Amino acid sequence: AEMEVQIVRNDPPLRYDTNLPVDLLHMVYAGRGATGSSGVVFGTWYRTIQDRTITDFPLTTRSADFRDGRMSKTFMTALVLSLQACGRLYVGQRHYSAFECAVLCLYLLYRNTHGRAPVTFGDLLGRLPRYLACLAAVIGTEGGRPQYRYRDDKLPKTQFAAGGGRYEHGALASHIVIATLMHHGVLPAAPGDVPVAHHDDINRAAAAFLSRGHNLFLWEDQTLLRATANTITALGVIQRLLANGNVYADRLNNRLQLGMLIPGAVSGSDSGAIKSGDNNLEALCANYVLPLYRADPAVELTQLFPGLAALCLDAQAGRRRVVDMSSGARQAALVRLTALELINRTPTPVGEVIHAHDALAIQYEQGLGLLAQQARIGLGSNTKRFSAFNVSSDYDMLYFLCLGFIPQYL
Repeated sequence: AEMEVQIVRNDPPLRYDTNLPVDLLHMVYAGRGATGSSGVVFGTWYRTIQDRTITDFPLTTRSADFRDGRMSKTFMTALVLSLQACGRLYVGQRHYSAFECAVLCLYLLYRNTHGRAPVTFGDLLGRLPRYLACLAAVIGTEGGRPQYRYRDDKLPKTQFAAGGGRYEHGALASHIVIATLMHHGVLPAAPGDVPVAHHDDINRAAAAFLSRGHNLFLWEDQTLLRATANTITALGVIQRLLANGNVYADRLNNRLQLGMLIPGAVSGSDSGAIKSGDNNLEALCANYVLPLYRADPAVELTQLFPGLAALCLDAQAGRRRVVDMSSGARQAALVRLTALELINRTPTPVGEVIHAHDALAIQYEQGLGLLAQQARIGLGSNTKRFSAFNVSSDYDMLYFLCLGFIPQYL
């Protein structure tokens, strides 16, 4: 059972074994331009992370090949796995993913505000764009400062998860997404703070669309609620980044050239207008997100879109010696988890790994909030920004989001 997905309408589907970016890396490094007077590069951002990884965790040199100042395949593999791990929930017994919860919440919000009726979870995934547009309209772009952040003063400092299923009272309540879901009857009122659930529409929808016979009371599993609000926030950002994208622009303006990367393995269709709506997103949901979800219903947003994680991390600043504002220092969390991934490939206390993973999840969340707050995060208004990630076209953006990088033979 091989996986097959389609990232962009004009391109051929992509068939592979288990993890798309990892498999693609195997292909680009087994190819021509990956040796001799030619090498595989991924952009300045990735160069900075690799340099920083070598400097701060020298032992990684014993697990990867950094000769000729080239970009290491083992390094990029560990890095993509870390990006994919950003939004993963390892600790905690649960029967639903943050992604499934996010889909059910968006569905309910749409039903409660806006509104052929969806019958399966699959139906819901297909209609994600309209739910996302609804969320966007409901939130608004006025009032000034939609707050996509929690009350950090009320949340743990070095752990992501809520110890016993609950964070300090009011820790989550103020995030715009959560306040919106409560305002519109999707999420019940928060538990009180003073010494089965027929009124929980989310649990009900979960029962109906997934029928797993397990209760889903988000206020009782607040780690999952926090992850759910983050996933919703991330989907809104993806929708924004892909809005009105022209994936048919001049092919020669794409940093990504599948033809050069995998030599050989490679109109009149009223696809739509150039100033597309959420058409590309619509297609992604149907031909990328859905097939991946069915193959693995526990999958989370960052696993689907490691590129989104990278953009989010790049947006945050990190957590008489030195005031380091360098990209490398800002990504210290990413670097550490990546280095740990690398070094273990050669038995790091699971607790140390959990600590490193939690610190990254925390910075991802912080960066995601900053990105969600920005008025203009589109490719146009951030050309140099995306350039550091080897993205220059809307075509590139789509692949970047799913892969976590854009390879090019240099």
